[PDB]
Amino acid sequence: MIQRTPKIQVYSRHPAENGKSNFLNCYVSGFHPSDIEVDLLKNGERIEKVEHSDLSFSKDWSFYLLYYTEFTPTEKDEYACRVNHVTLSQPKIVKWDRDM
Amino acid sequence: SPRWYFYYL
Amino acid sequence: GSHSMRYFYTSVSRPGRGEPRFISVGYVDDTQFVRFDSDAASPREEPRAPWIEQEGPEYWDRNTQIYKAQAQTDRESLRNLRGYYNQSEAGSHTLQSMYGCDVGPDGRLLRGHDQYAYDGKDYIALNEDLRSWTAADTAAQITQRKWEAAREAEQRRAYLEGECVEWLRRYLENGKDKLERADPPKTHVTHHPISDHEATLRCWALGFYPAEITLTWQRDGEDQTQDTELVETRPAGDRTFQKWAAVVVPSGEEQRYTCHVQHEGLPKPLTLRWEP
Ligand SMILES: [Cl-]
Ligand SMILES: [Cl-]
Ligand SMILES: [Cl-]
Repeated sequence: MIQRTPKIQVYSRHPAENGKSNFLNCYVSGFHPSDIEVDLLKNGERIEKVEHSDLSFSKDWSFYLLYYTEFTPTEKDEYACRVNHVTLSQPKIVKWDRDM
Repeated sequence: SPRWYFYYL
Repeated sequence: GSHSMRYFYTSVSRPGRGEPRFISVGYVDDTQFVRFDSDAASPREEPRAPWIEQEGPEYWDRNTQIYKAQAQTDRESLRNLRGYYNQSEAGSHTLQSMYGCDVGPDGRLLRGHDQYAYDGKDYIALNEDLRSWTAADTAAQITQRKWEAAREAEQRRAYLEGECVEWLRRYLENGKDKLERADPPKTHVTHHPISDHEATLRCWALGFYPAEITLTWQRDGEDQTQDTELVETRPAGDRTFQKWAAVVVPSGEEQRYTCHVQHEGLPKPLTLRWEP
């Protein structure tokens, strides 16, 4: 059977201006099967209350989802996104670069 | 709106 | 221009752990407007876009009973494929279904879709003439004859040629320009020195809808691909999209590089040149 590795991406909704309110995003895609564990983390710790889109798929049947949360960027807080899947040895984390 | 006629694969 | 209505069905069988889960999701172009989730308590069809909320109570009740029927239909479809392929209770399998109609500025259908996929691989799909099927292996050929057995693509073409395009038209005129008009990207270029030798230029496109965009980097007005680093188009979260393209350039030669943005919401393609 076909099994596919996810594609993680952390970003903000609007351009990151410190103190002003925004939304953190983690868009995961290109994977198979549907089961996926995706936590957004602040300073290594999981952000609870995290929403997500309704599971959907692309024309190669790859699944895709957008886990997100209201947040506020600071000059020292370090945000990230941890993702697990059966194609993954262990959780994969991607650090939020505000410029990417 | 979604289709309403069903079949089995 | 071109518009499309698409429904995305995912059914995944859970052995021992309850009975399979069903998700529906509905798209006009690439705005999601409805959803259904069998894993819920009081599982309804729910609105996911403001221009669909005006539908009457009978719209929502009717569709809820469709998804409830559809879920049960895929359960036994999951079993039939298990038998075609001689698989086991040891196995979480997946049925993916996608159908929809693509219309031009006419109101005329250009391409209808009705395709399935078992366990990630393509199982069966309906040919563009809407009369034929194309089977991927010997299993799907039994489905292909099952599906000329009750003369089925007749009812499926009739939906694709018929009410599918009208439903698209109804949702287009109800969603007005917030759904028919294309929102153009807000584009700018950022400059990050990476060293003494070098620096990056990043062409940002933000706020655009629909998601189909093209971002190109040129040098001296001619093409340049072997330093481009593109990111996959990502949802902004507010029904708009985002993308960027990047190039590493010798420090002092930045002005020789132009970024080129194609998007339907633009009257003419953009070219951006970072100026010190
Ligand atoms: Cl869930
Ligand atoms: Cl809204
Ligand atoms: Cl907002």
